[PDB]
Amino acid sequence: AVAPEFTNRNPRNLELLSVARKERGWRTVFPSREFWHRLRVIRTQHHVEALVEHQNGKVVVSASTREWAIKKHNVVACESIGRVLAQRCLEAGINFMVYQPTPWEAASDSMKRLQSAMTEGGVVLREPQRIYE
Amino acid sequence: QGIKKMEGHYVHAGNIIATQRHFRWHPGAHVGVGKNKCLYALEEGIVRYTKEVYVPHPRNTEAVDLITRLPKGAVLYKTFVHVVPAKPEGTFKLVAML
Amino acid sequence: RRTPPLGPMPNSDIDLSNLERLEKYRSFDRYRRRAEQEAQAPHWWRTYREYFGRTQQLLERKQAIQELRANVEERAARTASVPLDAVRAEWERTCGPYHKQRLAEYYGLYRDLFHGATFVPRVPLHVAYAVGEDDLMPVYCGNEVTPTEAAQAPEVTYEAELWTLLLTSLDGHLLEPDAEYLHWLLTNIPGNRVAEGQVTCPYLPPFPARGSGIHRLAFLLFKQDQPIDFSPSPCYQLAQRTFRTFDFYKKHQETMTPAGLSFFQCRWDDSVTYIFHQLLDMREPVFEFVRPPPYHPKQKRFPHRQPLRYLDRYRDSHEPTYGIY
RNA sequence: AGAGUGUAGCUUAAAAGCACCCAACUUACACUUAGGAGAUUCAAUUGACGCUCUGA
RNA sequence: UCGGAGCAGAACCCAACCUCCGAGCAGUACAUGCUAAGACUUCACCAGUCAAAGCGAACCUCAAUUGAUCCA
Ligand SMILES: [Mg+2]
Repeated sequence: AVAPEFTNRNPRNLELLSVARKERGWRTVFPSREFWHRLRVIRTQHHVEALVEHQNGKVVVSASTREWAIKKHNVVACESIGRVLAQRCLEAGINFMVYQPTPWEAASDSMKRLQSAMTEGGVVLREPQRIYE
Repeated sequence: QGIKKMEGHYVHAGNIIATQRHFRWHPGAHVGVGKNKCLYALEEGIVRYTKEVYVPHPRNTEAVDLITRLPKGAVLYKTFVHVVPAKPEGTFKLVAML
Repeated sequence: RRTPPLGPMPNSDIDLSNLERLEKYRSFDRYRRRAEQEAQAPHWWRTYREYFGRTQQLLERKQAIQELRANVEERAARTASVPLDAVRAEWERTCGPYHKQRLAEYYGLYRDLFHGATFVPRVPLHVAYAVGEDDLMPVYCGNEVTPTEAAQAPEVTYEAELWTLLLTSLDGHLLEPDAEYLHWLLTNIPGNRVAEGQVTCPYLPPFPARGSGIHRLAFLLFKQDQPIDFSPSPCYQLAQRTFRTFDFYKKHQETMTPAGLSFFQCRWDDSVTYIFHQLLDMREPVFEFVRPPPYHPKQKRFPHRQPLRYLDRYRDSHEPTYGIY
């Protein structure tokens, strides 16, 4: 009693298999929407938010300074937030990301420290190919 | 020049969507383009147009200067051409019962 | 004719008589913030989303921040350690519910198993899969475990004192969709002792088919006010294990609210085939994950200016021949 | 003596975002990067502490 | 037929069978990669073009120096 079209209902199945399709266009606008999991960071005064949005924009995990939990014990704060988000992604099962900041934000040492902490946690910002056919 | 295919018409991937000199037509979802500044289909499905704010790439410095010349309350907006894929990517079919 | 905008046109009010008196987007982040604020609105000219989409605690936190700044001073900044274990514990204590609800919505667990009605899990529950003796594989919300390591029943921790733990695969394997395959059923658990409650459905191993993508299996514990009866013994029948969590929550879980959930992925492995052959006593199915084929263009009488590939589209393949030997 | 009264400068915020200033690139400005300084006035929905206006 | 300085002193233009230097050039080259869906079609073909996904990289000088179709 096995159906011919067995359809598993894991939401992350196509993204993990990379078969999740992406919007090929929107190349003129910045940033492009051709990603599966994109790390969107919004840096503000004192507190800075960092989410990981899907193709629809589903920011499943956030790690900001306003959470009032890690308030006990800045580029160092950015590295700490990156490490915490990497641990949260490892717990939730995320290893493929898309970090696309501005070139000034790319030159930012806070972003570099956060990305280094994310790589130490085991989160790759590489966005691997979907593999055609 | 102009838009080759109207929005909502089903078109295969690689078909010519909108061709223009000076980019009157902007790229939306699944809309390829080359050096000729023309929009073409990147997937099979239905075409749609959407007025969404365009933010240029950081590589374009003149566009950055123009956006800086725009006011802080000024919003650009631009007509992008999205290609909603009608068909799915693929389906899992039961191969055999070993 | 001439179609203008239906709603308010963009950049209309901010023009004014003195255009040079505008503050202007001097920073590119300011223009980006204004654009994002506009994009948060749904607008009247449609978009891509149209087609696709306490005071005492504050004082204590301020004192803690002041103490941390005094300990740093500055000097520690000029590179703070910030251990993530205490931060994670405090986040699970304070703000774990919103992130848990976001993860449950992202996995589609509430929309599939419970047919909607997502809730923030108050009780923080994490599973420990027994893999040898040391250590135990940690299973959080979304932690992936293979079917080989998931042969035996795992432990669970929630730090709470009746309860009812269950496990369901929302992927709808074998049978029809919009269903979940039950794996374990613990009921009327007294305190933290899950073994105190009865076990209706004995714990079965994961059986994901080959090449069927990833499967989503969730273990859920709900807050139970009073113990209630259940019902199916240790059985390998797939018809008895097929049950939807929404129907169970609707007309049976009246005096019961959710407390905690833990999601996990499941893929085909050697133990899945072993359970299929031995325990299920059936042949293991394999799925193909096949994409749609090309449409192929319209065939005309002559190839016109096209190359030789025009006359060879709509049959198959490689060695066919002429009239007859 | 009366009215209006109350989140740092600002908020159809409930402790955040715009704002403050420092540097380096700047002739200079601006931007960016690194920073930090920053507030729901106190007692039980009520009272007073603080200010503006109307008086004397 | 075409340019540089002044007349034309500080966004354009400005005039003289105006005041002076110039020009019918000269020198130096011919990722300007490969592969690869899907389209345009010289109203046939030939000839030509556009271009998505992949591999492998970045991330002309002059001062003028010239002109037009038509018949060759
Ligand atoms: Mg067109």
